[PDB]
Amino acid sequence: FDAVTAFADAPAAVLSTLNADGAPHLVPVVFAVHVPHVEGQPARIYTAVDAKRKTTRNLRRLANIDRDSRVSLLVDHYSDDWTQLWWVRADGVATTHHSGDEVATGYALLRAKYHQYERVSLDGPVISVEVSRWASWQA
Amino acid sequence: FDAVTAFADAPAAVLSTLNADGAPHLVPVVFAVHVPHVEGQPARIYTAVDAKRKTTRNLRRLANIDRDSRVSLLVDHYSDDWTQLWWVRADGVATTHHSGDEVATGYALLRAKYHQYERVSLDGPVISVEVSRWASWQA
Ligand SMILES: [Cl-]
Ligand code: NA
Repeated sequence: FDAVTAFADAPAAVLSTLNADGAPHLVPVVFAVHVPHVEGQPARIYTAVDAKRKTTRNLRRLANIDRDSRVSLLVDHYSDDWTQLWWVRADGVATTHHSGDEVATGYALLRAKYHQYERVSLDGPVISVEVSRWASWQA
Repeated sequence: FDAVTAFADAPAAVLSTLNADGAPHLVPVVFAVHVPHVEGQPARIYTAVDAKRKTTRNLRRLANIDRDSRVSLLVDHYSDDWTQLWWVRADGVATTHHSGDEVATGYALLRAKYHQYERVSLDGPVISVEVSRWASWQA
C-alpha cells in the first residue's frame, strides 16, 4: 500500500481551512499531486478555484488561506466491508497563486488527471499545498 | 434539498477537529444523526471511539475535542459527471461522553444505521455533536 499513490489517484479530497475565528471549515475539491522526482523534496498538491473577483463566491477557502496558510486534505475509502477501509491525509501550507509558474503547473496537472477540464473552464487561482506530512491508515 | 437526510443516510463523513496549535485535523468517521421531532431543537450527530484498544490516533482526536469543542463534519458525493456533485456540511460543538444517556443514544442510533455493529464491538466513548449550522451545495 502506497499512501501517496492512493491519495494521488483518488478523484476527490476534503480540504480543511481555518475560518476567521479559528474554527474549521470543510469543502471537497478535485486536485492533482506532484511528486517531485528529485526525491527528498516535499510533495505538492494543486487545486483550482472557480472564483471571479468583485462579483462572485467560493471566496471562503481563499480568504481563509490568506489569513492562515495551514491546511489539511483527506482522501477516504469507505466499504461495506469494514476490513477494506483506508484513508490518507496530507497536512501542509497552502499558497494561493494568481499568476506564474504555479498556475501553469497546477493547470497542467489538473487537465492531465481530469478529462472534465476539456469542457469545464479553468481560469481561476491555483492553490499550491506544500505537504509537510503524510498520514495514512488501513483496516 | 433534503440536505439533512442526504447527510444522515451517507455511510461516511469527514470530521475536522483542531490540533493543539490550532491547525485542522481530519479523520473519516461513521456516524448517526438524531433529528428532533420537536421544532427549535438542534440536530445531534453521534460517532463512537473504540476503547477495546487504545491508539495514538484516537487519543489525539479525543484530546482535540476536550481542548476545543469546535468541529465540522462533511459528507460529499463525487461523480465523474460533475453536474451531479453535492455536499452537506455540519458545523457544531462536540462533547465526548464516557458514560450516560448520550452514550446510550449514540449506540442505539449507530446500531440502527450500521449492520456492521452486529459483529463490531461498541463499548467506547461517544462524541456528541450539537449542530449549530447546516450548509449544502448541489452542482
Ligand atoms: Cl461554503
Ligand atoms: Na457555507
